[PDB]
Amino acid sequence: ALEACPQKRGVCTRVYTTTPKKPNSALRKVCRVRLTNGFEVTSYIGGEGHNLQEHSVILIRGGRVKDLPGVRYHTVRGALDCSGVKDRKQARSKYGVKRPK
Amino acid sequence: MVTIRLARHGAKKRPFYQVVVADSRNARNGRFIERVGFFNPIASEKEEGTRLDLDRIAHWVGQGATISDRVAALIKEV
Amino acid sequence: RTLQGRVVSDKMEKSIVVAIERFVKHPIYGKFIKRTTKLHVHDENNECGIGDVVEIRECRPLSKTKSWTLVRVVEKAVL
Amino acid sequence: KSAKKRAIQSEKARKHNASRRSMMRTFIKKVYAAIEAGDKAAAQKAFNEMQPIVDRQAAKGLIHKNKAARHKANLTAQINKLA
RNA sequence: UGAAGAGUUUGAUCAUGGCUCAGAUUGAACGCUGGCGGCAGGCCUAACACAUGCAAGUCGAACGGUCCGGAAGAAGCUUUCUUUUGGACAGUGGCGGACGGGUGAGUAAUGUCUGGGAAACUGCCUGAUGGAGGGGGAUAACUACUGGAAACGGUAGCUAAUACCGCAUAACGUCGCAAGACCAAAGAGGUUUUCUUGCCAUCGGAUGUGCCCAGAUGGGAUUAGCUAGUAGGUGGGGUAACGGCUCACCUAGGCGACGAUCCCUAGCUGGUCUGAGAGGAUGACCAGCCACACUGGAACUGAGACACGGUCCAGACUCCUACGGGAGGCAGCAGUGGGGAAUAUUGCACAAUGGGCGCAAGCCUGAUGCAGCCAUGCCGCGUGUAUGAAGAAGGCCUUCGGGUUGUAAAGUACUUUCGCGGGGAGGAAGGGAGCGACGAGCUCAUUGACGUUACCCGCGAAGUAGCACCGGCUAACUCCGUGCCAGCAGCCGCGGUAAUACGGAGGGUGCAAGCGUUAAUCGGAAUUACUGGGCGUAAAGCGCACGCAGGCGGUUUGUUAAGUCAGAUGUGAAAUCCC
Repeated sequence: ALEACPQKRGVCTRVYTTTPKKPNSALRKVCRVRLTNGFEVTSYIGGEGHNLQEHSVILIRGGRVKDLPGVRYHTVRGALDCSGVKDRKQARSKYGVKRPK
Repeated sequence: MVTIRLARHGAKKRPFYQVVVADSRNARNGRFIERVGFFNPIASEKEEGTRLDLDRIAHWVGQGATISDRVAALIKEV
Repeated sequence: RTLQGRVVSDKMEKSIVVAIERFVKHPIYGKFIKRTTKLHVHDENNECGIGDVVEIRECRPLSKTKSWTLVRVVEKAVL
Repeated sequence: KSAKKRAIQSEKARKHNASRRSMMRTFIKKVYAAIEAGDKAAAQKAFNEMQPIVDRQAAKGLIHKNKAARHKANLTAQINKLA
């Protein structure tokens, strides 16, 4: 976070997929982000589906992914272009998903 | 200019003025030179409304200490 | 103020430098520490010489560096 | 009021004290010059025209106390010498 | 009256070691979840750029006109016009803007902190002494004319003061020698021969400051020799004053491992938080000090600003413009836009308290006193409180026996919200008027919230509710689906047909809008350990000799007694820490 700030914005450079380590196997969704801090780190994309393109621009939280060595940050869904998960009945507090009527 | 006015301890539902001799420059509730008594507008806390302590102020009076209009009234009441 | 020191130099005229030393405890450890200071005392009579442990008292600043003057000589010599 | 009035006076004010000190350094040098030459009479007489003028400047905010007494002491100290 | 940590390196154990977890705080926020009420609080990100309004005036007991208002005249009425008078705007004249308010960039330095010293100053105010005689001179307003689009400016004429200047008296003060000479000063107003306001000179007081000194004040030497006015002397210049502060001459020193110089960072402090203490971190609200207002530099006038609404010069920007030339700069209040995860009414008002000016009347005062928006926090009520059937439904859990939610899951009443009506606080009384010399003092009246909130009284409807989590640490369970499949995970791990850690459902725990979560600060770590530690094998003794500084060092006596110790006194910044 550099300035030790809770959150930091950044423009995505590429929204590619990565595979877990030895004990796991899947297609975890990540994306390189150029935070305003001047650093280009990779953040994980929580949820079963996102809508992040090339000019996504999403706020970074900060969390290490035991599966993906390097991804020490998590994306905050529900802020900016990062649309919250759809039909999220459970984790709405996270991923940012308004309670259906 | 050394003046003798009232120092408002003023608090939500607690009006108490402290007739003190201090410099005119200093704030109303700043560092004072020496207290000579007190004043209770409502006189509810204690029966003794005010305690001028004549002899005390009698010293500053003439030393160059001037008393305000309001305080003068309380002081005159002795 | 009276200070005691040594005459480590008598090169200048009417001006002698006295090396005063003191012992103070460390603000943290507390152990005694040695600290000295050079003071240019006045000596119009050029009486005091090198090796003389004289007394120093505060007087009218004869100059910018000299604000002290010779009072009395404790001993005779100890280079 | 007119913030300019206080501006013009201050400027013209310096113009005054400027001429006053002029007479000072003009006659003070004259006295010293006379003393240096040896002329006693003409000198002292010229000294009695510098003492007042410098004292009069003290009456106002021209030379003030201190600096005024200084010049008087120095002048009289430079005349009793070369004389 | 003061001290209980845990998880993770092994197949297992001990030792070492780093990381990590719950605590308090922060001028916040995003994600999803909303009722109310008191109190408190709000751009911690771009000193980024800013629309609009506001942020200092006040005096006619200084002087001529205009505007507004009243009264009395010449007149039969009207027009017109005359005199007197109140307020004030324009001008002239006096005082004030360097107080208050905002911000923290810059800054390591007696800048600040603590105690002293003196080569000093101090408007208004207070005490004491003395005095105020005669005279002369100048510039506006106004009047006339001309130039310009405007700002604004040029010329000619008249004129006054508590505006300037020359001479006396000297209480005194200053200067040489030693124990002599020189140098001051404006009235006005009235209940006017009596006071009031003010002035000139001197001493002192009060208060506020300039300057100097001892000690203390972050990180790095992969920053070490550095320095020419640079160190000292004489004389001079300069200033309110000491000082190479500045100049000439002479001398040639001065400083450094008790680390100068250089570089980096940060307003500082009191304090705040934490801790048994020591100590660590921080210093945001409030109080003191310092520094800074378009960027940079400088000077003047003054008691004091080298001075936001003062001035001069350099640079950039925005706006106006018949482009000739001008007007500004909210890191002042509110507010806008941008940025950002993000932080509000371009609201109301002066009576109170306090401040500036005035004799007073009185005027000014978004300083401030309140309201509004946002649960951001805290206090008495988030998803309810109390009441309630051996309990026939529904939601939840289940060993399918049962159990649980038990206003019913219906209702009803509620703490009593909300809402409506009335009264309406100060937790402060004057201004004014009457008595008194509109002085002291006494008496009386008006004005209530801030150009109506709080609280009290009356009336009165029940009047939303959701999120996180349930393998262990973490308090809280199984069935079904899927099946190393999909997925969970801070660490140890779990899932290959019984998975409480995957998705769903019933049930349960937490929060009771907080609780979780994210970020930031402190200790536990006796893992720098002064109190609390180690170096044969775990990280760790220099290969040896010798030797400088330094540290330490036998015994006896005397003086000094600087260190050390003791009594008294001054300061102990204030605030706080502690009680």
